[PDB]
Amino acid sequence: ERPTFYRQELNKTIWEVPERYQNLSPVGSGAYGSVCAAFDTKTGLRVAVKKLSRPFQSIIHAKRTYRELRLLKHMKHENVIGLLDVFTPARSLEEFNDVYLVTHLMGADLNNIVKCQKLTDDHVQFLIYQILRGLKYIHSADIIHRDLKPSNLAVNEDCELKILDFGLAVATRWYRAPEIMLNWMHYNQTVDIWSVGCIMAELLTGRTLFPGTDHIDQLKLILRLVGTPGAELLKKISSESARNYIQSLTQMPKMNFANVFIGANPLAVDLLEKMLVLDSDKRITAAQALAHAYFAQYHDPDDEPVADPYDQSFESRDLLIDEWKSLTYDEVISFVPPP
Ligand SMILES: Cc1ccc(-n2nc(C(C)(C)C)cc2NC(=O)Nc2cccc(Nc3ccnc4ccc(N)cc34)c2)cc1
Ligand SMILES: CCCCCCCCO[C@@H]1O[C@H](CO)[C@@H](O)[C@H](O)[C@H]1O
Ligand SMILES: CCCCCCCCO[C@@H]1O[C@H](CO)[C@@H](O)[C@H](O)[C@H]1O
Repeated sequence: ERPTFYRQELNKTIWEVPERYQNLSPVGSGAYGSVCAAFDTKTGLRVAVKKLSRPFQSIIHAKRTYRELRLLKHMKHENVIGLLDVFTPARSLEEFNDVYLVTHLMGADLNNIVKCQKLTDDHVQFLIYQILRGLKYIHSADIIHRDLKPSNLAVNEDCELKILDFGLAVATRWYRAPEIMLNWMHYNQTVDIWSVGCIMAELLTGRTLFPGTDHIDQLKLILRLVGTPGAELLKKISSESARNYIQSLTQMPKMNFANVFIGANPLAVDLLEKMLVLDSDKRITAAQALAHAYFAQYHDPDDEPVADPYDQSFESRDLLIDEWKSLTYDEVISFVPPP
């Protein structure tokens, strides 16, 4: 059963992997892990192999390692990264200290595409349809991505898109919902839709919607488009500290998106309006967006599946590193590759 491994140092790092993975070359690195591209001799596909750094060196790292394995083991959707393989050199729980994660290699990402060419509307539809299809699925398992941005969207020569998390340690803040920027301590799925909002806009116009140089600037850039909060929303913020200091900022009206996104498809503009509402309660959800008329060429409610129940209870446990490691060991041990 157990495969035979080989060994090589790549950059500063030891990479011990089953023979089937060949032609290893580094594609990026940092505090959360390193990745190599590689050829999977078993399938004939290019794959990405992620070695987690110091997976069990702290509690937080331990919980992070478990979190990522569990999440990735559960994801089974065309528009979301999937696990091809997870493996460890270790022969048992006691030797156990290294975790490798394997997925399809992604060609490249959506950020490249944006710069190197401008985009047709049919293309924009295709790209955004796929992101929301993926997000419907992720949101159905009560997972929030939280860091949707063009560099976490991998797209192939065929325009097939997968959502992932390229991060291994073009500001994230450019796509971040106004409430995250405010350290609102209980934010929800709609943060994701804000981000899709920022991406679509960018895909249509060619440039960053809100290219803020810091958190304060970011809110200024936003409020110039969506306008200062109104009373029905100020009523939702019962902090007197807040309300009175926002009202002391010179008012800013809501722009009409129709006068902003010039020469774009009316339907794109309407959808955007539904996504970039300041009040997260009023934003369109992923499920609802897939049905909007902008995606009539693509929509099919019989092919927009939801995720199987996903047990998240571990998130609210406070455990020992060896326990998180043991649990991660079980999940390695029980992995069944997809056909
Ligand atoms: C602590 C933690 C928890 C979860 C994650 N997530 N979350 C997700 C969602 C399902 C929510 C999109 C995905 C991840 N992790 C994830 O994508 N990990 C991962 C695993 C293996 C390889 C890669 N990176 C690459 C994948 C594909 N092609 C690449 C090409 C070049 C390159 N440098 C990296 C990759 C990312 C990441 C970290
Ligand atoms: C170009 C390099 C050729 C490498 C081919 C890798 C084939 C690995 O061989 C495989 O793995 C296991 C041991 O690793 C064996 O038990 C199996 O026979 C086989 O499934
Ligand atoms: C700088 C002015 C503040 C603009 C921030 C917009 C407020 C975000 O919107 C808020 O998101 C909260 C988080 O879940 C929800 O509890 C509220 O229902 C929603 O109104």
